Amino acid sequence: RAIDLSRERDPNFFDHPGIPVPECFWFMFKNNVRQDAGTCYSSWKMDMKVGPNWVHIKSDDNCNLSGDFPPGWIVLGKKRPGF
Amino acid sequence: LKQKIVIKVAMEGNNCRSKAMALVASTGGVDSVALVGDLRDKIEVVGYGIDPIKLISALRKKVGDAELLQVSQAKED
Repeated sequence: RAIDLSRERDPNFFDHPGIPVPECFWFMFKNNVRQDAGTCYSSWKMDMKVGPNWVHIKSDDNCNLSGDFPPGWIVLGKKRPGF
Repeated sequence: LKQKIVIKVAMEGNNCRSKAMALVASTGGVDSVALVGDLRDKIEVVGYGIDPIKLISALRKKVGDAELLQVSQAKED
């Protein structure tokens, strides 16, 4: 079943006061089952533990995420409202 | 840049979450701390020159088993 990002509830997040507001939501899946979600910057990168492996996740200007995800896992991005 | 560090902490209830957050907020160079994640089991820390291995050590001894889950830099254009 194609992961349906339109039916994913918002992450539980906090916009930290001393840094820019990040433009993206991310959602982490194992076997197409949501594991967690959060915020990240657009046109940027982050190191995240995805199950058994650290992954260097890149974001494009529209919050599309890419990385070398371990088998069975993926992290998908969406632009936040207003961004 | 500022760093953002996310740590998963074994935290039994809302008071243990309170205590892990108090411990982190007291740490050298922490600008801001929040409890995040679908299960409200992740501590997100933002600051300049935070020592993530010192921070994990402190949590492991005083609060609960802890796993580092994210390290990133704050984007400044």
